[PDB]
Amino acid sequence: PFPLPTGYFGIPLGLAALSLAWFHLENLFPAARMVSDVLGIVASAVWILFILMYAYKLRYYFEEVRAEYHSPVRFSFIALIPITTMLVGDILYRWNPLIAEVLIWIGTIGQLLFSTLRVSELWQGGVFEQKSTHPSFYLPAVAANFTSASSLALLGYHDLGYLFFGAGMIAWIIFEPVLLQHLRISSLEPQFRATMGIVLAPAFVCVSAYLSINHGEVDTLAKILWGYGFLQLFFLLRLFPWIVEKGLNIGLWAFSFGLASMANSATAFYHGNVLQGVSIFAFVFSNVMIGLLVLMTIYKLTKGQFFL
Amino acid sequence: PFPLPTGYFGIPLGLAALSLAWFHLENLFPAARMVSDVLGIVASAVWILFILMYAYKLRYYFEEVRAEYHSPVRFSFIALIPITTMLVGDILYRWNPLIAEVLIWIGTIGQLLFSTLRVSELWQGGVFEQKSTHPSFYLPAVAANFTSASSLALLGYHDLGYLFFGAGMIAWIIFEPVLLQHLRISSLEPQFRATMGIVLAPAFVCVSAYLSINHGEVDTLAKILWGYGFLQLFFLLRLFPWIVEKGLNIGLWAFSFGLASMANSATAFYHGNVLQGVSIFAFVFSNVMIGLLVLMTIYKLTKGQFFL
Amino acid sequence: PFPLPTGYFGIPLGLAALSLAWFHLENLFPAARMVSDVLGIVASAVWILFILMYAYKLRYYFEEVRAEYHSPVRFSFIALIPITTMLVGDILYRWNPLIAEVLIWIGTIGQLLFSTLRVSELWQGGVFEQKSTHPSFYLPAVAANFTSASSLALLGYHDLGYLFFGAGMIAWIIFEPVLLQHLRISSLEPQFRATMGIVLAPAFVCVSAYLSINHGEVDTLAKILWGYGFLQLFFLLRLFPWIVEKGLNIGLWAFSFGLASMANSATAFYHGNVLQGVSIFAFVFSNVMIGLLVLMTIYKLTKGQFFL
Repeated sequence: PFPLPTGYFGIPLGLAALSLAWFHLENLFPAARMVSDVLGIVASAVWILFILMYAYKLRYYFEEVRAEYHSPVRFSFIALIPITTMLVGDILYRWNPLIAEVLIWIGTIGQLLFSTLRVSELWQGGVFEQKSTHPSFYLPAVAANFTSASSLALLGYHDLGYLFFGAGMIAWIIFEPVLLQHLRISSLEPQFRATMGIVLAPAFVCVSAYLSINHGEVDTLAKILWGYGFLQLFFLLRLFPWIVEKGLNIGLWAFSFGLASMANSATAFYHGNVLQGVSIFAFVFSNVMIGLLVLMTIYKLTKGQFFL
Repeated sequence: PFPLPTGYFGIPLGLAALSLAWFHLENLFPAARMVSDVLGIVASAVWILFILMYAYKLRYYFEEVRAEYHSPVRFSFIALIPITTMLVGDILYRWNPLIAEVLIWIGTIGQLLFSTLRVSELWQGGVFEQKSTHPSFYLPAVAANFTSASSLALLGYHDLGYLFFGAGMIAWIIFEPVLLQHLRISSLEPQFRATMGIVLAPAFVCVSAYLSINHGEVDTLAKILWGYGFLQLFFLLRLFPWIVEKGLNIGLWAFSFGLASMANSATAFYHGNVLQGVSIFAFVFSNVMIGLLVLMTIYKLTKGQFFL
Repeated sequence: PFPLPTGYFGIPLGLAALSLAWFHLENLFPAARMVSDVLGIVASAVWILFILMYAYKLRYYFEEVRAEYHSPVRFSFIALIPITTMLVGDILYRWNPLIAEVLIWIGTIGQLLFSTLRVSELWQGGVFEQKSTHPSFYLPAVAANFTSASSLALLGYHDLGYLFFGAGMIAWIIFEPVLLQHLRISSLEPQFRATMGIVLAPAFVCVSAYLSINHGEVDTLAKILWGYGFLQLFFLLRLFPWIVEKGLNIGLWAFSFGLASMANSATAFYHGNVLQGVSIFAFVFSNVMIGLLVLMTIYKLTKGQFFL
């Protein structure tokens, strides 16, 4: 098999999202910029390492790449590559805007092409099955569009960012009904339970992208999106003993994107003097959870239970 | 069997919602306050009686309470207790704001805890079934959140109200697709047909809550929500001969919450000089339907066909 | 059988939508009004011819009319009659406002009555099946409401237009999830594949209607709706070789409504100086695609492959 699962890209993805969330606290806290820089450098290094590993996979393990691309459930994890590329471009924008824009456009084109080629291929039917309705499907259709929208808004293309954000939002509210229904009826296998954290992702990623696009203005839509995000967060907090029934694993980094987007939206809300206490709680909770995830990953690395 | 089904809480729920709807007409019509006071007193008395009966059930009939709580379909009717508590707090706010705040917070915490503990256990799967996709599922996930949002907005917590309202709105949008697909596909048994009136609830409850949070401002969203609510109302008016195929019963009070929320939104729209004729029609229709429901309940009581 | 399928009403429907889209360019170009007049006249003549044919069907082929009305999948194509009537009224409004108002109201009442009588009758269940979840279901529930909203906004009833538009929008958001899940799971048989173009319709019809009611003001909602519409357009562009696997046919006119609504929204966006390049591309693409559809229809007519 391949040592690096394609789902391990959630490590740099979550770290970069948290780096951006901290970066938004540049003014109110002098060390916020330093924390953002450290997180961004770590995420960029991890992303470079994983990109090299995946290039090696393509060069010498193309059979596995084809198998995961054509699978109706495993294909959605290939969408983490463009998402993490766009997040790394967002990080680099603070240093070299040209390289940041190049990375952002590469990731946006890649994710849009992947969604067009593969997500639309499912409509042909036959390959997708009722048991393939997993939370990971958010990555190509929802998370990618929100990340591209936020990145484009960072570059100044606010109308294109609005287009991408709306595509992602409508795809999210169009897919989540059937996903939650499947979860209610058909449960979820222990190996796929760790991906339940992606359910927390869209609600907070949407508000983060919206606040990025509209210059951090806390409209009614942002409050509504936090309402749903906090409902989802409570639901998943209740289910966490069930999610980790088989034990801790690197698959829990799926919660990282949702937690980091929650932190980013918390900074945006705090800047707006809206629900300051709830914003502080959300930011602290996201940071603590991602820190626990980092500690778990370090423990796995020391123990050797990280690579496959 | 207990003489009081948990679904009988829709009587005080509908009466209190109608009381608030009338209360919103305090200034325009001198006897609107008197009608609101009468309806609120009746709803509060009925709610106190039902709370005492349910406490008796918990004390001496806890087996039935456990059975209904663990049932994937009957659990949703326990969400009527916090909803009615919050509505009674809304009523009492006109007299004793402290007791009203206590009741509203108790109901909000109770419904949020119930949704976290039970509506999220369904995602584990195996207990919820495709045949359990009933309109009553709106009560814990949707109706409770909207009622809590409106109640909090009544206390002055407009941002927290916005959070709760958004949670309820997105939960409604996420659940209704599968519910309507099930209704189209698998029909609905005569015993559960009376609960079809809960389909009318979310569309009008959402607009009522929205007009409560935003100071009764008739935005585009309120007009959209009435559009869908009236589409649903026509759909259910066509189906009413089918809904009462086996005859009238106390289960028809499910329509009461939707009708009362329609009346409340009608008052809000009339105050805004938006669709005044439609608002008058909606208010009169809601009042007449709830009066017919009250007459039916009184006839059942006199006939002795009310308690089980 | 009867020579004219009920789905052939998409020819006048698409032509009239394109005529309105061009008419919106009256001021910018001198010949935009001439093109709009030509398209509207052709659409009106075709609609009159098809109305006469359908009246003949009702008089002497009522068995087929009843069979298609009671069919859970074929009933949705009867909604093309009121939709095309409302579009023809919109066209005529530029010449004789009284006849335009009469036609618009006739179509609105007809489509609302059809939706109430038939779309709500499906909730009884037992006739609708999981394999009847076809894209054509958008016509009675979604497309009709959007067209009615646009037509009413044309007459000056902007609040009633908002009601209808919201009804259509929420109906679309509520139906699309299960439709796309069915498409992913099952597979539109070749004879029903041509109707896949109706998936492109709601996203752009919604934004066209919204820009009609709100005086062509490009708001965040319009940008979001284009985001989803372009995602859908790319998805269907990828699938087009699969959609026409068995060859081109008159069923491809289902794409006509979506393309014409895209052109209309493109004109509205261009007027607002929002994404002018994307607006130009969308308008040109819609016109070229509808022109190709017209050429295909003319070739079918010359080849004698149009009527059954």
